[PDB]
Amino acid sequence: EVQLVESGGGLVQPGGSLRLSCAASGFTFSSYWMHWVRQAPGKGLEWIGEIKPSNELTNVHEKFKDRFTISVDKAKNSAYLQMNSLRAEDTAVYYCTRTITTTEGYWFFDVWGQGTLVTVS
Amino acid sequence: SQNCHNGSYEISVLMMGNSAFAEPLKNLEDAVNEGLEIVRGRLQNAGLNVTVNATFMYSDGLIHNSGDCRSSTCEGLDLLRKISNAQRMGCVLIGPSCTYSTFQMYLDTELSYPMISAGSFGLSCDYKETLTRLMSPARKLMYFLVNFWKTNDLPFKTYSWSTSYVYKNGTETEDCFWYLNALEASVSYFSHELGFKVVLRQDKEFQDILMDHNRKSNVIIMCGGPEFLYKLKGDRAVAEDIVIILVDLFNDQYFEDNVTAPDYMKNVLVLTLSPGNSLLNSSFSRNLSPTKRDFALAYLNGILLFGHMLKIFLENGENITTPKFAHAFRNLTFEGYDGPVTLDDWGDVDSTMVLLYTSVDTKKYKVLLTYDTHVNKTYPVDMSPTFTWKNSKLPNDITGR
Amino acid sequence: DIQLTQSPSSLSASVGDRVTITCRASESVDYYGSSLLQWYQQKPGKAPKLLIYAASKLASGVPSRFSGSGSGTDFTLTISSLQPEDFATYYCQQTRKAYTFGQGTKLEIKTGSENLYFQ
Ligand SMILES: *[C@@H]1O[C@H](CO)[C@@H](O[C@@H]2O[C@H](CO)[C@@H](O[C@@H]3O[C@H](CO)[C@@H](O)[C@H](O)[C@H]3NC(C)=O)[C@H](O)[C@H]2NC(C)=O)[C@H](O)[C@H]1NC(C)=O
Repeated sequence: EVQLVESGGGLVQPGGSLRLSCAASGFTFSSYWMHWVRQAPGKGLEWIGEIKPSNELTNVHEKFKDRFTISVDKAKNSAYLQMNSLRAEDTAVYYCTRTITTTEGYWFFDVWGQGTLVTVS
Repeated sequence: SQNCHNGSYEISVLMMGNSAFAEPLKNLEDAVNEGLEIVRGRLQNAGLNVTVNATFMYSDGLIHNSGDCRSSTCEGLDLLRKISNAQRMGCVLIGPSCTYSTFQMYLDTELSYPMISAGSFGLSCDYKETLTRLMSPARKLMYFLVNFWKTNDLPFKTYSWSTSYVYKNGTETEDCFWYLNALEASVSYFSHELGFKVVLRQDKEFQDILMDHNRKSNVIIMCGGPEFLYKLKGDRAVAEDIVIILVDLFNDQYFEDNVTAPDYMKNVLVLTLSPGNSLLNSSFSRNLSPTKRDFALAYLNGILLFGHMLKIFLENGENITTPKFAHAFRNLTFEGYDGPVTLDDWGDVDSTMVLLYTSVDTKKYKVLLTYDTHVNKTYPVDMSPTFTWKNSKLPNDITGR
Repeated sequence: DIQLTQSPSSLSASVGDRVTITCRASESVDYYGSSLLQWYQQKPGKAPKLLIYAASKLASGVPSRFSGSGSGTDFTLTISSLQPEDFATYYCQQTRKAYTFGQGTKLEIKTGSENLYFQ
């Protein structure tokens, strides 16, 4: 079974840093692009960025590029989200997800992590 | 495997733009349509009740391929543009370029879609397994020049040449740019077979060498028309022992009876292709007139080559989706528009090349020698030419001190 | 970024009813005849789950009562014969330019004497 397990969430003071982990199970990690998506009340869902584990090519959205960093540990089959200079606006439920391409060439998020809450106060 | 089935044969025609040929794609479209009518006639006459239609995939994009991918989305988008193109693509792809189609040449498609290019002069296209070139590649021009340079057994050419100047300013036509690029490239057969070779990039550099008694070579190779040489040379005189090899492969003006030579094309040897065995006849040949007559002609012969291969494969009784069809566009002589068109083992158009000279007595262009690219052999035509040079013989490659 | 606006913000219906949720894009999400629009169902407590992809294609295992429609900038998710299990928070998602989601529509309701709201 394809699975994504998250950890590292909790309380952080403003200006502080936090590292999230996306442990993966039951698949070829290098092949699928790993993404980080946050969810805050009245903010719906928000895409942070992505990483191709095969060549470690990262693509973080312009809004988070300055303080958010996405990395992978190929040996541990895991993706990570390093968040720096955290503010009250970063208080959200963080998710790790993967994109799958169908036979017809359509790509989307299929499997998601259980989610981990990050609180900034 | 959708547009190449039982009595349904489709030809994918790429009509790009802002290349050498930005010329009304209507002309090119009219050439393709004329070719289709001959093919339909040929197949109906062979007793084959099949339909041949053409999908005109107009582009004029010159977009960057999958090599550059900013993100994952980029890749996914590339793959979706690919599948759409693959489903619409037919039996054969007739187009003007070479390698943007090569990341998608390895996509399944119809087992490396037989590609027929009416261009792709560059050395980068040499030896490609599914590529057919219906216009003389730079490789064939290079083979002629090396063979001609080594020749020292002719009564007019008594020296083996080893030195040359290659004029290239960067304002030439696409064909000329690639031909001069092949002579410029260090890895080329010409460069390997040349002990002294210097590329002249400025108009002043060329002009200064025409008079310099201390020059390292008497031979200058350039591409373009006689009007280009006149503007470049100007009122400046040319040293009595200088040979200018003007590469103008797609100009039939030299074979017209009313043509007198200018008085500057006297120390000039013109390398052109054998005149179209038939010229100035059809209504459409009368209105399409530059070297683009030959550009459009390849497009027409491309349809005829497909029609010839379609008949053959169906006669024997095989399929077209086979990778065989794809790798079966070489070592053949098919029936073109103006005559028989022969393709070598690599799928390139063999041609007869003609080296012309200005006769001092008549002031007319005369055939000095011919070069068959199929057998890679030179045949002398005029054994006693009337040159401007001493004793009516080609001077030595180095300055005779 | 391609902004996705959903309508309504929240809606209520009974078990067996036919419901419609609309998604409007700031710019066309189409590419070579395909509309790169997805429909995700986020059940309370759980993580987003794909229902519809490529504007109308049903994901593996998703019931036939869910259906997607539309092109360019306007899209519609239709849930016919609503079942109690189809009462979560629905979202639209586009893949044309990077990845963006709609604000979300909430299907909170009345079943019988059992009422399943959201707040
Ligand atoms: C006159 O005729 C020939 C073509 O009309 C020229 O051909 C040389 O032979 C081969 C092609 O016919 C090329 O060589 C290699 O052949 C192997 C065969 O299995 C291919 O895989 C290779 O890809 C191809 N070479 C490479 C390293 O890619 C030759 O390269 C081609 N010649 C040259 C110099 O390029 C003859 O050159 C030409 N004249 C004479 C007298 O040689």
